Amino acid sequence: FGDYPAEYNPKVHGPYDPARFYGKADVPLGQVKLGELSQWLGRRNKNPQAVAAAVSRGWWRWQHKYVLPRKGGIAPYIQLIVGCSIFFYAINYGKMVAHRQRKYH
Amino acid sequence: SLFSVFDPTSSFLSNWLSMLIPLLFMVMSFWLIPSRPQFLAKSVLMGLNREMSLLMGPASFGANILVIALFLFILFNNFIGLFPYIFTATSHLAVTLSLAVPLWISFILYTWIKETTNALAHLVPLGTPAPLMPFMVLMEIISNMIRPITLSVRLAANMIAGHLLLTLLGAQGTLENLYVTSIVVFSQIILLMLEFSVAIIQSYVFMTLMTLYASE
Amino acid sequence: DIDSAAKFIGAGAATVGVAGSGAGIGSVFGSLIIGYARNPSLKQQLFSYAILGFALSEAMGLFCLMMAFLLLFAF
Amino acid sequence: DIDSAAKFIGAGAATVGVAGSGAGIGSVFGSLIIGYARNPSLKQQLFSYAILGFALSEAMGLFCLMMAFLLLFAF
Amino acid sequence: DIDSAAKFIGAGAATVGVAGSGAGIGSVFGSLIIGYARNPSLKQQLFSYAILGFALSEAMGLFCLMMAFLLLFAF
Amino acid sequence: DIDSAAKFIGAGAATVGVAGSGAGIGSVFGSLIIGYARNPSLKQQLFSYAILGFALSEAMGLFCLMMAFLLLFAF
Amino acid sequence: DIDSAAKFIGAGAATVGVAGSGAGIGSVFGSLIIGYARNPSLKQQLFSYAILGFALSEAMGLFCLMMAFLLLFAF
Amino acid sequence: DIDSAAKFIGAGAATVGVAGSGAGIGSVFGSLIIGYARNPSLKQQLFSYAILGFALSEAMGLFCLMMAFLLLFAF
Amino acid sequence: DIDSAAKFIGAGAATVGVAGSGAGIGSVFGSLIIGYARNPSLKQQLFSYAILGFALSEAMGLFCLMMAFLLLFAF
Amino acid sequence: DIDSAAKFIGAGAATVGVAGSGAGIGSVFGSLIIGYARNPSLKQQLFSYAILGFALSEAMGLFCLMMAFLLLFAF
Amino acid sequence: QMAFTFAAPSQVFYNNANIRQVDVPSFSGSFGILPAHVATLAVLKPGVVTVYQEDGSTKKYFVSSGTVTVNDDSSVQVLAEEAVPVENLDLQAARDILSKAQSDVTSAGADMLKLAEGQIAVEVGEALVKAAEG
Amino acid sequence: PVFSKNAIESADSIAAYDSLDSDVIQSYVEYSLASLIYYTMKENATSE
Amino acid sequence: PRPLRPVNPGKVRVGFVPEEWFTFFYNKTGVTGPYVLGAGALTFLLSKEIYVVEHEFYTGVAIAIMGTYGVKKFGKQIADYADKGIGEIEQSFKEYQDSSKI
Amino acid sequence: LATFLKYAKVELTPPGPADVPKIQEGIQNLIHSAKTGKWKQVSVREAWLNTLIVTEIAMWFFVGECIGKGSVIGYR
Amino acid sequence: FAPPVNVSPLIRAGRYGALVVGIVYGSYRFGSLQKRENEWRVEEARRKVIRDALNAENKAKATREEMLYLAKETGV
Repeated sequence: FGDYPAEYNPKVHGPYDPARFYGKADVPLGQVKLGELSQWLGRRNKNPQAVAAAVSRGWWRWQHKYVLPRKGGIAPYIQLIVGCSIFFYAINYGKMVAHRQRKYH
Repeated sequence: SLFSVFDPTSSFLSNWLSMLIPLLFMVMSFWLIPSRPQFLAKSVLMGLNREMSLLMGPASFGANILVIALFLFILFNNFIGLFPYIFTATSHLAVTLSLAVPLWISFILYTWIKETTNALAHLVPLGTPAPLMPFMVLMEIISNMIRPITLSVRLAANMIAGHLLLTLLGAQGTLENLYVTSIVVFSQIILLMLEFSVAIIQSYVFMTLMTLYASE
Repeated sequence: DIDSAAKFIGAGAATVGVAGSGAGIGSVFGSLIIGYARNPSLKQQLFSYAILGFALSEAMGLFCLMMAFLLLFAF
Repeated sequence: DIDSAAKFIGAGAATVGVAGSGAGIGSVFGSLIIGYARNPSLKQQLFSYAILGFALSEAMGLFCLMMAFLLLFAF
Repeated sequence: DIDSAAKFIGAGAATVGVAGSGAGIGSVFGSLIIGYARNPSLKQQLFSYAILGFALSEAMGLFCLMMAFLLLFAF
Repeated sequence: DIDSAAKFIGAGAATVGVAGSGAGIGSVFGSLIIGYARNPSLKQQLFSYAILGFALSEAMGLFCLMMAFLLLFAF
Repeated sequence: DIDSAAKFIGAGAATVGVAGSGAGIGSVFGSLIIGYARNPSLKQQLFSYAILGFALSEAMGLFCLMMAFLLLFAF
Repeated sequence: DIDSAAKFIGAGAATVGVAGSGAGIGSVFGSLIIGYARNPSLKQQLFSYAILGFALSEAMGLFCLMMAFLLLFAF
Repeated sequence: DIDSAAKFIGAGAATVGVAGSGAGIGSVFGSLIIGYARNPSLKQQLFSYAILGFALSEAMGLFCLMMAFLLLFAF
Repeated sequence: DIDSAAKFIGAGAATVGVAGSGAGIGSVFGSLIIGYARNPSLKQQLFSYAILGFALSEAMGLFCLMMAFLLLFAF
Repeated sequence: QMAFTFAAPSQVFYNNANIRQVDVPSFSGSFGILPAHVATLAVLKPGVVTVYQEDGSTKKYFVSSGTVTVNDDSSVQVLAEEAVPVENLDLQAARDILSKAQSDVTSAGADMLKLAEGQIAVEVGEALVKAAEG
Repeated sequence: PVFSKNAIESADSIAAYDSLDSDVIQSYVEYSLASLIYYTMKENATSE
Repeated sequence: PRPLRPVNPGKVRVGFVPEEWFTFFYNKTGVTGPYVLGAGALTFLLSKEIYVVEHEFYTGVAIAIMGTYGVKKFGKQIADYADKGIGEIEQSFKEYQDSSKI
Repeated sequence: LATFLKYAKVELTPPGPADVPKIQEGIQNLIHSAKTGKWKQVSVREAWLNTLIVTEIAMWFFVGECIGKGSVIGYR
Repeated sequence: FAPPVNVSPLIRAGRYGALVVGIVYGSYRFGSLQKRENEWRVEEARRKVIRDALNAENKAKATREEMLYLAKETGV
């Protein structure tokens, strides 16, 4: 279902930037000092709607970095092809391992 | 194991995720002036929409987008499926049958319900003799009946043969002998250019045939 | 095992039927060459029917290729 | 058990008839390219003749394909 | 046992001959498309020849499919 | 016991040579259509060759069907 | 009697070669119709070439028929 | 024995399907000669469409050779 | 005994292959008729091209016949 | 020596693919005749395209002959 | 909706008239012309031109020889030397012309010029008889 | 302007004109020259 | 703040790998740090046969060669065609604004 | 590619013989970071990287195992 | 690119230490598994001989029975 998230305020946040998280300013996982990493993990909710929101925000960050600029290249499409081929190899891990060339390795 | 490309029973996360691939490769529009891939995708879609509007007619308002979405679905599964470890959904006869049968039913049943006597006059191709008229009726019935089989087979069997011919060349590509490897890679470059062209041609064939069946 | 041996011979004999599709595709694209060289103002539109001429003939030959799997992985 | 085996051989040899339907379809639509190159305003009736002619030729191929499900099951 | 099996083989090998009838029908109707594109005022007389071609082309198929069933049962 | 099997398979294989006769008949009547569209004044001469062509497009074909009886009952 | 058995089967396969003669004669006399329709002022000279095409095309099929006799009453 | 032996017959009978590739390639490049002689100024675009027809004919013939190699080795 | 039978069968199946040579010879000589009709001032160069085309097609047909005789006698 | 016997039948069945090379060569040089008749001021490029078409069609015929020898002696 | 110009030294028949279809008897075979037909040129033969006017009326004109020019803008310019209506023809004079033409062919002997004249007059006589009967 | 057979066969637009052999173009320029000379003769006679 | 549209996308080394991955290691492992990490990773996958060289590895190689040749041959033409279209659209919008003012 | 060879000479060379007392003072500092702290005060970006670096050392170990065993694909 | 950076001496020492350990571990494991592969080949040679003899006898008898059954079907 399509609607802006409830934290979005068009009279405060300006135009809608879907890659931006409009909620309360939580510490990003990059700069967490790892002594509070369990507290950071417990602070973020594990709801499937929040997970799909974080996936969509990340996918829009990638769109904003590699596709949405005007003179974008074919680097995003090669990234998708390689990312899909690696993921589909990890899915078929057994189907490729069961046809190895060497025994011991 | 040769046919191991066509084994969707892969892991707990199965190979049916090959149908969510077109959601990744569809252009998302944010800015008012489009980017290069959005403009290129829209230009190709507008070109095919203009080509199909000639065959559609004015009484087919829904056929502008219903065949374009089918073209992009078939094209993305045929094109991004040829990359190595990616599962090809349209290789299986189930997906192509799932695309061809419902729209063919939506043509045949709606034509019979809407215009019955016009369809019965349309069975005779305007000039054939009356002794050959029941034969032409049987020919028209059979030719309409094997319409969705000849779409699903022409897509699935072509994709299966197109990837089995690559797998046969890959299995003979030994790594110890560099000469055989270079021959295999060069022949697979020729074969993969042929397979990419066949993939786009077969998606355009399906769009053209669905447009012709929608209009007629 | 006469059944599997005659299934191989049956699939091999049925695979001849794609030769007609190959000849039909060649005649379609040959007459596309002629039609484009005679009236190059309709280069797209002739090509569209030429693509249509690639479709239905191939739908006959690959039908024989369907039996080339049917006698093996279905029967 | 030679009976079922020879049914498989007969079905495989019966599937060769779809090639000629594929070649006839190729000749029809290739000639549609040539005919449309000289009189595009007639194309609708020209298209109708193709939809007549292909509907006969493919039907002959389907008759052989019908023998692939008539010499295989009913006989 | 072997006679009925070889009757199935001979009937399958006889059913190839409808391919030539399918190709002849395609050539007749293709050239009807070509001929009508030159003189559309002859759209009956050309069509009479096209029907005459079909009335002989499928007759060859009506020999071969007959030579299936006559070989399958009568002979 | 296998001579009957040989006659059945040989007649079934010999009944493919009329496919080429069917394709020749289709080509003759197709080109009769085109040659009448181009030059309709000499119609009674075009038919005067086309039927002759049709006879020579079938005299060979019936010879193959002649073998489909000579292998079957005469030898 | 497997030797005479495959003599019959090999002869039946060798009689498929008459099909190519049938299609070749049909294409020769088809093009004779068109070539007479375009330039009917040299018709008998065109007719002589048609005989020469017949004098080759049937001959090729007759050679396949000859091989049937070589598989029946010579080897 | 029997299953291993009949794979040779299946592969050899599937080899016939590249005849349609040979005929389609010949028809495409022959009509490219006709298209070039008609309109030599478009020889860069005529050759591009003839390569497509050659590729699709090659695709059908290689599919038949794929099935031949499949029956010969992959089983 | 079985080996001589299979040599008979392979020789028949190889002698099938002169059919396409007969069709190519028919296309060459018919197209010579058409080309001489559209341009009777070049009847010597076209006949040379017809001789070259017929020689190459009959070379392919004699290659099939050579393979037939090799499988019948040499191996 | 049943497996060797089936190799000989498979080779005889695999040698029919040269028929498609024979028909493609006939189409190429027949259309070379028509093309040189229409436009005799470009015969070097016409002969270049005829050589390319003859080489590709003969390559498909030799591919069929290569498969007819690969399953005969090598495998 | 095809601009069909049909003129002659004697008369002018149509001048940019909109015509549905014209059946031209040419030296490359009798072919029909529709809107946007093809950009070909043609050389007329003794024969009958059939003109399909926009109201559906069909008219016929015997043409001896001329030039046919179908252009890219669907414009046709048939320009015969002596184009007449087919209704203004004499069948008896046509048969006399054909008989005299065959007499000149027989009496030509080794005269190749008079042989060509007799052949041409034979063609005109045949076309005139077929147009008058038609 | 009056053009010969070779000046017409070598033109850029003549490749767009169908069904053109040497005999058709030769016959066409012969009659087109005759028609143009007739049209100029009529206009010259009226002007004189 | 208002989102901005940069002219050029993010920097990419070796066709598809992001440049931020390579500059992440510059505090510790220099410039050949990431490259030898990828080299050791590929060698370890091919060593313990976690990545099995199957019939699809040569398909991936042939795709990589074809993709590099096609992109290097047609990337300038396709980018020029796309930027021509975007310029035409932006020109039409600017012409609309000027015409409305006039 | 010459600059890559230059960087390989600068960076892929064995350490200096005189820094052995220094690195032990570093190694015992890691022991001082293995008992007291200096790791629960590590940003996950930095921690990510420190792990990443180490994986590189282990991959150099497997490269050396490939060198010792000869061929790359398995133990032949 | 950027100016080159000298790696940390601990990183270089651990990396080349892991390289040396990898070389000696690869040599030791290859020498260990070579004897195991030789012993496996020694027992597999006898297993291959026994399997080949039994399978060839079974294949020959099954081929004889199959040819007799097919001759019965064909009547020759």
